[PDB]
Amino acid sequence: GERPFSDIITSVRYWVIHSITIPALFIAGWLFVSTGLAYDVFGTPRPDSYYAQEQRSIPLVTDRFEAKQQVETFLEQLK
Amino acid sequence: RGWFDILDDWLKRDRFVFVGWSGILLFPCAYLALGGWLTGTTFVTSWYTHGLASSYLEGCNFLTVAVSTPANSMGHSLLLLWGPEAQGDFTRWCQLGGLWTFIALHGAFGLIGFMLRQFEIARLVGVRPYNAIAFSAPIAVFVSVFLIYPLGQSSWFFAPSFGVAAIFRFLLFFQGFHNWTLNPFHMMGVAGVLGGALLCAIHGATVENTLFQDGEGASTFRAFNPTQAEETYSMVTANRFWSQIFGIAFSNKRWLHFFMLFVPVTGLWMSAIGVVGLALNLRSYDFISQEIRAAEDPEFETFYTKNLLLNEGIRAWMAPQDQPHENFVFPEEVLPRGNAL
Amino acid sequence: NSIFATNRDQESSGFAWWAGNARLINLSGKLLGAHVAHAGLIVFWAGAMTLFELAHFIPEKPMYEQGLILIPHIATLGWGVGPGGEVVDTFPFFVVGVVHLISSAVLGFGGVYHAIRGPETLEEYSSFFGYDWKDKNKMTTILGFHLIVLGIGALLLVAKAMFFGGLYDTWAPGGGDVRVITNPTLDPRVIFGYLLKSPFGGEGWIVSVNNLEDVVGGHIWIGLICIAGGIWHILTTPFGWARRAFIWSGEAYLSYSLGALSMMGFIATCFVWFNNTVYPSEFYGPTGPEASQAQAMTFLIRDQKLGANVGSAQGPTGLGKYLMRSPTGEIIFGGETMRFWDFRGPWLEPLRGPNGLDLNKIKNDIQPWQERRAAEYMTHAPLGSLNSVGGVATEINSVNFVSPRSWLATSHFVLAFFFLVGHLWHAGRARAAAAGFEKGIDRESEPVLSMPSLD
Amino acid sequence: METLKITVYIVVTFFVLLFVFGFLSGDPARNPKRKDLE
Amino acid sequence: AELTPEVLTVPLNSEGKTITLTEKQYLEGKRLFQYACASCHVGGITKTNPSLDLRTETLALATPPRDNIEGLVDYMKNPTTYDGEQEIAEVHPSLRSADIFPKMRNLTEKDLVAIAGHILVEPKILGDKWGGGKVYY
Amino acid sequence: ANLWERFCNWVTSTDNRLYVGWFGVIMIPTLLAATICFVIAFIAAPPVDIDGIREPVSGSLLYGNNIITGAVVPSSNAIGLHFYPIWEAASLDEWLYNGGPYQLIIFHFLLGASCYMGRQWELSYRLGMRPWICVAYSAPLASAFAVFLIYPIGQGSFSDGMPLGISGTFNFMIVFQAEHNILMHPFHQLGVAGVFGGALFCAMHGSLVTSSLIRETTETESANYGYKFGQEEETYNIVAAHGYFGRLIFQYASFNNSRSLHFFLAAWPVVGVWFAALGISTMAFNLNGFNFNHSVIDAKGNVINTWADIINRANLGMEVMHERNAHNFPLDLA
Ligand code: CLA
Ligand code: CLA
Ligand code: CLA
Ligand code: CLA
Ligand code: CLA
Ligand SMILES: CC(C)=CCC/C(C)=C/CC/C(C)=C/CC/C(C)=C/CC/C(C)=C/CC/C(C)=C/CC/C(C)=C/CC/C(C)=C/CC/C(C)=C/CC1=CC(=O)C(C)=C(C)C1=O
Ligand code: HEC
Ligand SMILES: CC1=C(/C=C/C(C)=C/C=C/C(C)=C/C=C/C=C(C)/C=C/C=C(C)/C=C/C2=C(C)CCCC2(C)C)C(C)(C)CCC1
Ligand SMILES: CC1=C(/C=C/C(C)=C/C=C/C(C)=C/C=C/C=C(C)/C=C/C=C(C)/C=C/C2=C(C)CCCC2(C)C)C(C)(C)CCC1
Ligand SMILES: CC1=C(/C=C/C(C)=C/C=C/C(C)=C/C=C/C=C(C)/C=C/C=C(C)/C=C/C2=C(C)CCCC2(C)C)C(C)(C)CCC1
Ligand code: OEX
Ligand SMILES: [Ca+2]
Ligand SMILES: [Cl-]
Repeated sequence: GERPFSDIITSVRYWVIHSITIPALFIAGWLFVSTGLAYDVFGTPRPDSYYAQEQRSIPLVTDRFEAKQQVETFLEQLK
Repeated sequence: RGWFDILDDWLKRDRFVFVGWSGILLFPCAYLALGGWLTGTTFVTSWYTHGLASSYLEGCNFLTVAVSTPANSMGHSLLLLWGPEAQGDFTRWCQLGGLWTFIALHGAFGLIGFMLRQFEIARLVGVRPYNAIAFSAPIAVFVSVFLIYPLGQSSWFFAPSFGVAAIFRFLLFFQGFHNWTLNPFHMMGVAGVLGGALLCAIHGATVENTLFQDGEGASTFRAFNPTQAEETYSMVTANRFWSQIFGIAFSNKRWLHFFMLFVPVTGLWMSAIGVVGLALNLRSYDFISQEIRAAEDPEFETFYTKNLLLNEGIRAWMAPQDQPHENFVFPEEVLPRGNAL
Repeated sequence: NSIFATNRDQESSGFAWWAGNARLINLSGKLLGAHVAHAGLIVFWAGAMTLFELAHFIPEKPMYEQGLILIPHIATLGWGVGPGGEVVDTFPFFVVGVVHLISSAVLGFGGVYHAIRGPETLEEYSSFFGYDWKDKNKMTTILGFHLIVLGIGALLLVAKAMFFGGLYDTWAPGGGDVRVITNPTLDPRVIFGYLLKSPFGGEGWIVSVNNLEDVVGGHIWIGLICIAGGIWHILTTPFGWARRAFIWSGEAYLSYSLGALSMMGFIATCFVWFNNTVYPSEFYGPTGPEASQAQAMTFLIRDQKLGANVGSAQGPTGLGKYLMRSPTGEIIFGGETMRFWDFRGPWLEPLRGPNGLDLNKIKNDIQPWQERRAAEYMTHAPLGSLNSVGGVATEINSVNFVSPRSWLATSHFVLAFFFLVGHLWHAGRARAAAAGFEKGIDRESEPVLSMPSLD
Repeated sequence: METLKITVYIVVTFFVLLFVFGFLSGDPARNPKRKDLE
Repeated sequence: AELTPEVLTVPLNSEGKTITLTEKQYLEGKRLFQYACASCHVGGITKTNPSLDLRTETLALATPPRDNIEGLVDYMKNPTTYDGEQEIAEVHPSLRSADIFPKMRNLTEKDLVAIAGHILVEPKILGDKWGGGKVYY
Repeated sequence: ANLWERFCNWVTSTDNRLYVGWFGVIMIPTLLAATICFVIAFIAAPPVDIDGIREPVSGSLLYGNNIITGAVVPSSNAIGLHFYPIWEAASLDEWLYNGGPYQLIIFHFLLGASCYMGRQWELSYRLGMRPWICVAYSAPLASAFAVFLIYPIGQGSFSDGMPLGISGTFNFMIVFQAEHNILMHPFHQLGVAGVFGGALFCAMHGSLVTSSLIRETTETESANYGYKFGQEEETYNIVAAHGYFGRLIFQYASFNNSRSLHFFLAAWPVVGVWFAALGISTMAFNLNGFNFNHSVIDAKGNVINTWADIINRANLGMEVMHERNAHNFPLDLA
C-alpha cells in the first residue's frame, strides 16, 4: 500500500526536499553546541566549571529534598 | 459500528508498521526510553551524583558515556520531573539523575508493550504465542537487575548505569562485593546462555550441511521456496551424523526447536533468581568449611581462598571513588596489597 | 543490450556475487590478471608504507618508539645503520620505498590489462601459459618454475650477507654492528638439527637460531633445495601414490596453500615474539622475556649499589629475592621472571658463567651500558593498550607506545588463524565437489538410506 | 622412567603411522559417490 | 578552575625570584616531558628507582635544591645523586650525555626550561596524584 | 582381502555405532589418556606449587576441595614453557608437586579435540554431506587453544594457563581483567555479542518454529508426537512464522528463506566466538583493551573521572592482590 523506499530515495523530488532539510538540521545541532546553549539547557559543566579554582572537593548532592538548593549553592561558589 | 470498533479497525490495519492496541503503550514508551538514553549520553553529566563526566559533550566516547544512576541521597525516589526534588526544573532534574528513572520506568512499560504486541500479532495471524512466552526471560532479567536489585539496596545509585563501561563496572562490583561468579544461579544462567549459543550454532550448521540438492547453482540459497512442502534438509542424514560423532542426536524436529526455546529462556530466569537474592546481599559468598580450615591451617590454600583475596582488593581499591557519598578515606597503609605491587 | 549478456553474472556462472571471484576458476587469462594486479597491491603497500615511515621518522628516537615495522626490516639487512643500530643514512630506506612504489605501477598495469583487456582464457593463445588444473604435469611444472624463483630469492639474502655489505649483527662485539658473514654454517647436522629440536621452552625449534652464520648458511641450503626441487618438478610428474592421495583441482590446490600459509604465519608470530637475532631489539624493542629479565637486572643493580649482598638476600617465599636456581641448577634471576630464564641477549651474556649468572661478575663487572640497556628495555616492555597507551592495563595516559613486536605478533596470529579456517573451508569444499555432492544430498539417491540401521 | 619413555615413544609412533598410511590408502575414493579420484 | 598566571608562577632560583611561564610554555613542557622523560617518570614517579619521585618536596631536599627552574635545568645538564655526591650522566639522560641518550640532542636551553616548569606546575594542579603512584590513579 | 584393506574398511566403516576413522585413531587414545588422568587428579592429586614459590595450592577433593573449588592446578611457574613429561621427573612425587598432570591433560586434550574436528569432516565425507560443520566447531576449539596454549605461550608459562576447575576458571578471568582490561577490548565485546546474540537467536528460532507447528495431535498428547522421524513434509508453517515475525518488526527484517535463516544462525555465534578466541590470543601478546584512564581533564588540568577510571580502580585491587607473594619488583610485566 505504501510506496517503495527505493523509488523515493532515487527520485528527484526527494533529493530536492532533503538537500535542504538535512543540512538545516545538522547546522542547527552544530550551533546548539557552539553557541554553548547545550551547557545551559542540560546543566553540564563547561571545562572551567567542574571545580572552583583551589578546591578539590566534588560538589556531590547529599540531601534528597534540598538537592535543588544544594546544586544552586555550588554554582554560586564559582564566583 | 461504534467508535471503539472503528478505532479497532484502524489500529489493526495491515500497514508497514503494525500499530495495534499494544502500540499505544509500546511506541511512546520505547521512543522516550531510547531518546532519553541518546539525549543523556550526548549532553548530560554525572558530576553532581557520581563525580563523573558521562557525555559526549564532556569528552567521553561511545564506551564511556552513560546515563548514570541518581545520587545515593535520593533513596528510591521516583524522581518525577514535577517531584519534590527537581520541582519542575528540567535542568536540575538532569543534574539530579532524573533521566535514569525516566529511562528505567519508560523502558519497563515499553517492554510490557513489546510483549503485548507479540500476543496481539500472534492472535491476529493465528499462531501459538510462544515468542511472547520466550520473551518473559528478557523481562525477568530487566526487572530483577534494574528494579528489584536497587530496591533491596540503599537506593537507585547501586543499580546499573546505562552505559558500556558503566555496566563493566557493575560486573566488577558484583564479583568483588557479591562473589557473584560463585552463585549457582549465575552458573545456571551461564549454561543457558552458552548452551543457547551452542544450539544456535550447531543447528544452523547442521541444516546448512544436510541440505538437499534442489538446484544446480553453487549458491544453495536459491534452491528453496517458502511454499514448498518438503523439508529443505535431511533429518535422517543429520541424525546419523550426530549419532555417530557424538553418540546421541535429535530425532524429533518439534522437540529440537522446543529445546532451542527452553535452554536460554530457563537460563535467564535462573540468573534473575540469584539477582533477587543479591538485592538482599543474600550472597553465595563463602564456603564455611573452607574458612574454618583456612583460619586454623595457614598452609591450606585453594582457588577459592585465592579469589577472596582479589575480591578484598577490589573492594578496598574501588570503594572510595565508586561510593563517593560514603567519604571513605583509606590511608595508604590500610590498603591490602601483595608484595611489591 | 542486456545486463546478463556477459559471462560475469550468476546466471552464466552459477556463483553469486559474494563468491564472484570463484567465477575465475576456469578463466586463466582473467585469473592471471587478478593475481598480477594483487601482486601490485602488495608491492604498492611495501613502497607507500616505507615512505610514510620515513616521512614520519625522527632518527634520534628509537625506531620502536615511532611505530615502524618496515624500516626495521631494512635496517636488519644492513642498510642505513651503524654501530649499535644508530641510523647513519636514511637514503637506503628512501630507495627501497621508491623502487617498490614505481614497480607497483608496472604490476598494476599488467594486472589491469590481463584482467579486462587481454585474452580471457590462455589455452587457445598458448600451450605454454595455458593450463588445465587437472593436468598434473603442467601443474608440477609451474610449481617448479616458482620453486626456482624462491631459491634465487633465498640466495639474494646470502649474497647481501656475504658480498654486499653484510647484515646487522646484534651480537657483534661492541654493542652490535653491520658485519659481513664470511663463514656461513654448512654442516647439515647444525642446519637440520634446528628442525628436529623440540619447540617447548629452552629449546624453541627454529625460533632459537641465535647467530648470523646459521641464518646465512640456512638460506644456502634452502636455496639449493629449492632450485633442485623446482628442477625435479619440471622434469617429473606425480607418482601413483601421490595421485591416489590428493584431490586434483584448483580449489584443492588453493586449500593446500592456505594450510601452508597458516602454519607459516604462526611460526612468524613466535619468531618476532621470542627471537632477538633476526629481529634485533635495537630495532624492534625488547622481547617479553627480555623486558622481564631487564627489570630484575635493574633492581639488582640499584640495590647492590646501596650495599645489598644480592647473592644471599632471601626473598619473602624463601627463594632468593634477586637470584635463584632453575630446575636444572643454573643461577638465574628471581621473582616471576623465573619463567624467562631461557632468555639470552648481548647485554646479559657477559655476566653469565658455566653455572649461570656469575656472582663475581655481578659484583664487579657490570658496565654502565648494561645498566642503561636494562633500564631502557624494562621501560619499553611489550605491553600497551589498543589506543597505544604504553604500560600495564592499569597505567594512566602519558606514554604513547605499543611495541612493534606486539603489533607484528597479534596481526600475524589473527591472519594465521583465519587462513587455517580458510584451509578447512576450501579443503572440505574441494573434497565434496570432486566427489560430487557439494550442492547437497540428491533426494533420489540419499546414501544414508542405503545403510543399515545403527540399532 | 626410561622404560616409560620408550613405551610412549613406540605407542605414539604406532598410532601416527596408522594415521598417515590410513590417509595414503586411497582415501578420496572412500565416499558414497564418485569412487575414482586420482 | 582555569590554568591561571598564579598557577604558572614557579620559583626561578634558590634565592626566591619567580618566573611566570606562559600557557603555551607549560603545554610545550608537558609535550617534551612525554617525549623525553615520561617513559621513566610518568605521573611524577621513577620506574627504575621508585624511592625518588618528582614531588616538589622531594626536590626541595635534594642537593643542591632542585625545586626551582635553574636547579632543574642544571640537573638536566649535569645530573647528580640526591646528596650531590656523584655525577650520573652516564646512566641518566642529560645534555652532557646526549651522545648516549640521543633524545636529548635536539633539546635547547629553552626546551629544558619548559620541561622544568611543567615538573613544578603539575603538583600545583594534581596534588598527591603527582609522585603518588598507583594508589592515586 | 589382505589384512590392511580389511582394517581400513573397518576404520572408515559407516556402520560402526560410533564412527572411528583415521582422525579417531588419534582421537580415541589421547582423549582416553586425558580423561583418566583428569579424573584421578581431580579426586586425589596432592597440592601443586602453581606459581613456583613453594606455596602449593590444593586442587583435589581428597585434600579439602568440593566440586566448585576443585581443580587440576596448572604446572609450576618454575617450569615455564618447558616440556615436563613424567619421565623428565625424578619421581612421581616430584612430578605431582610441580603440576605434571596439567600438562599431560591439556596436551592430550588439545590433540584429541583437534582430531575431533577432523573426524567431523571425515564422517561428513563418508556420508555424502556438505563439509562445514567442523568449521562451526573451530570456534570453541580455537577458544580452548587460546586459554590452554596461546595465552601461556604469550605470557611465558603454563602457570598462567586456565586451571581445570570451576573456581580456577574464575581466578583466570579476574587476573586476566586486571592485566589486560579484557572488558574494554573490542574482540571480547564482539564475543559477548556472539553468545548473547546466539542465545537470542536460539530462543527466537525455537519459539517461531514451535509457535507455527501444524496441528497433528489432540490436547491430551505431546505436540511432539505430531512429527515422525524421517517424514518428507515440513512440520511447521514457515509462511505463518514469517507473517508473524514481519509484522512484529517490519516485513523485510524477517527471513522467509530457510537456508538464509539457518546460515545466519550458524554464522552469528561462530563469528563472534572466533573474535573472542582472537581477543584472548592477541591479549596473550599484551595488546590490551582500550585505556582511557585520565583521558578527560578540565581547564586547569584536574582529572575528571569517567566510568573508565572506576573500572581502573577495580583492576588495581585485583592487580595488587593477585599472587601476593610472587612479585619482588614493582611491575608485573608478564
Ligand atoms: C503513553 C504512554 C506513556 C506511559 C505509560 C508513560 C508513563 C510514565 N511517564 Mg511518560 N510521557 C509520555 C508517555 C507515557 N508515559 C509522552 C507521550 C511524553 C511527552 C510529553 C511523556 C513525558 C514524560 C515526562 C517529562 C515524565 C514522564 C514520566 C512518566 C512516569 C510517571 C507518569 C505519571 O506519574 O503520571 C500520572 C498521570 C496519570 C496516571 C494520568 C491518568 C489520570 C486518569 C485519566 C484519571 C481517571 C479518573 C476517572 C476516569 C474519573 C474520575 C472523575 C472523578 C472526579 C469523579 C510514568 C512511568 C515522569 C517520569 O518518568 O519520572 C521519572 C516524568 O517526569 N513522562
Ligand atoms: C584484489 C582484489 C580483486 C581483484 C584483483 C579482482 C579481479 C577480478 N574480479 Mg573480483 N571481486 C573482488 C576483489 C578482486 N577482484 C571483491 C572484493 C568482490 C566482492 C565485491 C569481487 C566480486 C567479483 C564478481 C561478482 C566478479 C569479479 C570478477 C573479477 C575479474 C573481472 C573483473 C572485470 O571484468 O571488471 C570490469 C570492471 C571495470 C571495467 C571497472 C574498472 C575496473 C578497473 C580494473 C579499475 C582499476 C583502477 C586502477 C586504479 C587502474 C590502474 C591503472 C594504472 C596501472 C595505470 C577480475 C580478474 C568478475 C569475473 O569473474 O569475470 C568472469 C565477476 O563477475 N569479482
Ligand atoms: C602486517 C600488518 C600491519 C601491522 C602489524 C601494522 C602496525 C602498525 N601500523 Mg600499519 N598499516 C597496515 C598494516 C599493518 N600495520 C596496512 C594494511 C595499512 C594501510 C591501511 C597500514 C597503514 C598505516 C598508517 C597510515 C599508520 C599505520 C601505523 C601502524 C602502527 C600503529 C597501529 C595502530 O594504531 O592500529 C590501530 C588498530 C586498528 C585500526 C585495528 C582495528 C581492528 C581491525 C580492523 C580488525 C581486522 C579484522 C580482520 C583482519 C578481518 C576479519 C573478517 C572476518 C569476517 C573473517 C603499528 C606499528 C601508524 C604508525 O604509527 O605509523 C608509523 C600509522 O599512522 N599503519
Ligand atoms: C608473472 C605473471 C605473468 C604471466 C604468466 C604473463 C603471461 C603473458 N603475458 Mg603478461 N604481463 C605481466 C605479467 C605476466 N604475463 C606484467 C607484469 C605486465 C606489465 C608489463 C604484463 C603486460 C602484458 C601485455 C601488454 C601483454 C602480455 C602478454 C602475455 C602473454 C605473452 C607474453 C610473452 O610471451 O612474453 C615473452 C617473454 C618475455 C618478453 C620475457 C620478459 C622477461 C621480463 C622483461 C623480465 C623477467 C625477469 C624476472 C623473472 C622478472 C621479476 C619481476 C618480479 C620481481 C616482479 C603471456 C600469456 C601478451 C598477450 O596478452 O598476448 C595476447 C601481451 O600483449 N602481458
Ligand atoms: C612448495 C613446495 C612444494 C610442493 C607443494 C611440492 C609438492 C609435491 N612434491 Mg615436491 N619437493 C619440493 C617442494 C614441493 N613439492 C622441494 C623443494 C624438493 C627438493 C627436496 C621436493 C622433492 C620431491 C620428491 C623427491 C618428491 C616430491 C613429490 C611431490 C608431490 C607429493 C607431495 C607429498 O606427498 O607430500 C606429503 C609428504 C609426505 C607424504 C611425507 C611425510 C611427511 C611427514 C609425515 C611430515 C613431517 C613434517 C613435520 C610435521 C614438520 C616439519 C619438521 C620436520 C622436518 C621435522 C607433490 C606434488 C613426490 C612426487 O610425486 O614427485 C613427482 C616425490 O616423490 N617432491
Ligand atoms: C571426578 C569428578 C567429581 C569430576 C567432576 C568434574 C567437574 C568440575 C564437574 C562439573 C559439574 C558440572 C557438569 C557442572 C555444570 C552444572 C551446570 C551449571 C548445570 C546447568 C543446569 C541447568 C538446569 C541449567 C539451566 C539452563 C539449561 C537448561 C541449560 C541446558 C544446556 C544444554 C543441555 C544445552 C545443550 C547443549 C548440547 C551439547 C546440545 C547437543 C544437541 C545435539 C545433539 C544437536 C545435534 C543435532 C543438531 C541439528 O541441527 C539436527 C537437525 C539434528 C538431527 C541433531 O541431532
Ligand atoms: C629512565 C631511563 C629515566 C629517564 C628517561 C628519565 N629519568 Fe630522571 N631519574 C631516573 C632515575 C633512575 C633517577 C634517580 C637517579 C639517582 O640515583 O638519584 C632519576 C632522577 C631524576 C630527578 C631527581 C628527582 C629527585 O627527587 O631528586 C629528576 C629531577 C629527573 N630525574 C628529571 C628527569 C627529566 C626532566 C627527564 C626527561 C628529560 C628524566 N628525568 C628522564 C630515571 C629516568
Ligand atoms: C529525553 C526527554 C525527552 C525526549 C527526547 C527525545 C525523544 C530524544 C530523541 C533523540 C534522538 C532520537 C537522538 C538520536 C541520535 C542518534 C545518533 C547520535 C546516531 C549516531 C549514529 C552513528 C554515529 C552511527 C554509526 C554507525 C553505526 C552504529 C553502524 C553502521 C555504521 C555507522 C558508522 C554509520 C522528552 C522531550 C520527551 C521529555 C524530556 C526528556
Ligand atoms: C582487476 C579488478 C580490480 C583491482 C585492480 C587492482 C588491484 C589494480 C591495482 C593497480 C595498481 C597496483 C596500481 C598502482 C599504481 C601506482 C602508481 C601509479 C605509482 C605512481 C608513483 C608515483 C607517481 C611516485 C611519485 C613519487 C616519487 C617517484 C618520489 C617520492 C614522492 C612521490 C610519491 C611523489 C578491482 C578489485 C578494483 C575491481 C575490478 C577488477
Ligand atoms: C633457512 C634457515 C634455516 C633452515 C631451514 C630449513 C632447513 C627448513 C626446512 C624445512 C623443511 C624440510 C620443512 C618440511 C616440512 C614438511 C611438511 C610441512 C610436510 C607436511 C605433510 C603433509 C601435509 C602430509 C599430509 C598427508 C598425510 C600425512 C597422509 C596422506 C595425506 C596427506 C598427504 C594429506 C635455519 C632454521 C637452520 C636457520 C634459519 C634460516
Ligand atoms: O603468575 Mn599467574 O599472573 Ca600473568 O602477570 Mn605476572 O605472571 Mn603471575 O603475575 Mn600477574
Ligand atoms: Ca549472463
Ligand atoms: Cl617479580
